[PDB]
Amino acid sequence: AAEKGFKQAFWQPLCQVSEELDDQPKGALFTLQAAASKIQKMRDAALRASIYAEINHGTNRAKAAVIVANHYAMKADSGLEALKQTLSSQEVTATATASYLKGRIDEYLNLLLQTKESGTSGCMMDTSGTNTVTKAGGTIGGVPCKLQLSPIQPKRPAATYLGKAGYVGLTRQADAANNFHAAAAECRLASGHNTNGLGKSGQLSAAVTMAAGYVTVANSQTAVTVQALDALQEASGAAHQPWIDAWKAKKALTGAETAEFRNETAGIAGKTGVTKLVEEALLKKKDSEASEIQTELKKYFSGHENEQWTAIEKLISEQPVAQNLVGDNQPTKLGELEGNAKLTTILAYYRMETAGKFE
Ligand SMILES: *[C@@H]1O[C@H](CO)[C@@H](O[C@@H]2O[C@H](CO)[C@@H](O[C@@H]3O[C@H](CO)[C@@H](O)[C@H](O[C@H]4O[C@H](CO)[C@@H](O)[C@H](O)[C@@H]4O)[C@@H]3O)[C@H](O)[C@H]2NC(C)=O)[C@H](O)[C@H]1NC(C)=O
Repeated sequence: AAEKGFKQAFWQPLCQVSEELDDQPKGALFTLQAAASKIQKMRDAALRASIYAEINHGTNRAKAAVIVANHYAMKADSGLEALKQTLSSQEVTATATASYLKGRIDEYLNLLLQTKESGTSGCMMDTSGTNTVTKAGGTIGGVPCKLQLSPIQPKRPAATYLGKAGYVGLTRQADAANNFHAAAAECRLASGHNTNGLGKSGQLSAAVTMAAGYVTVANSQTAVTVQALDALQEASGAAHQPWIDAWKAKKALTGAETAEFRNETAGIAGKTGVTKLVEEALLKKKDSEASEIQTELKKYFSGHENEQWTAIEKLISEQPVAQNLVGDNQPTKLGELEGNAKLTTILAYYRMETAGKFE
């Protein structure tokens, strides 16, 4: 009945959204760390190839490794630029819009939870509208509903309650007086009229919206109405705008999975940086033919397909460095070394050796 406390079918879908929004900061931290990690892996491969070239310098194998080193250093460069230009804003915006909306929802739900007079009369009722619910740890009436922002650990969340189309559980409600409102539980947050609702001497001067514009509390003796939020469209200045902002920011997320962060399986000529380097440093002519690039490449890779690129990478990975450059009993093959700073100083050692050979 109108002007009565809210049954579980009303507030459980809000709990579900709040719990899922709680994971958006975790996903943002995961993605920012994953981007940095992938950049670091690209840089390690660039450094191994560079070290191999110095060790084997002046050979066709070394020139192949220079091409490989250039490729992976450009991947690392481009991932850092994308982290600056795109990923940082995407992940901060998702974190902020999700956390802001969660705060709007949780403040409303916490008010419902506390506004009660007895075990059978209050604003937050169970599924049958018989008993007011209580919070026990991170649950309310048996529903996960912490009403707090959890400690932020990296995690990959699975979009369930907020997806590509909108908030799946926040559907059009045709019969709120019977499906949202209890039969007898009293709740002055259920209307703006003075007899049973928020008005004191008279009715409130207008309808009131709560939960960032989701629910509309009329100032007459009538049931609430809700915005359907499951088939959203991009808009500006809506009463429920924070729902749209979080949905839009979440839909834009790519993770650390755009092309800068992934390896390329194309033929060698099409791999990042390869054609420009062949043209500028080997052919020494701009606007070259494809046949010429492929012909140059066979000199150094014995072919021009991904298989010949992998073969050079295996030679790079198997190359040992000088024993004294690693700790006692530690591995010396480049493929068994990782960490940018560790490989950077090994490259510097071999560049000094290269200088001493020219001396
Ligand atoms: C894009 O692709 C490149 C090329 O594949 C890739 O660089 C490669 O990274 C792997 C590591 O993921 C290196 O593979 C090594 O292979 C040897 C021989 O089988 C293994 O022994 C290695 O494992 C030992 O060493 C690891 C440290 O590196 C330890 O963590 C591990 O426990 C083992 O003790 C390892 O599998 C390979 O050498 C490089 N290749 C080159 C040319 O550097 C790069 O990481 C990819 N980029 C992204 C973002 O994924």
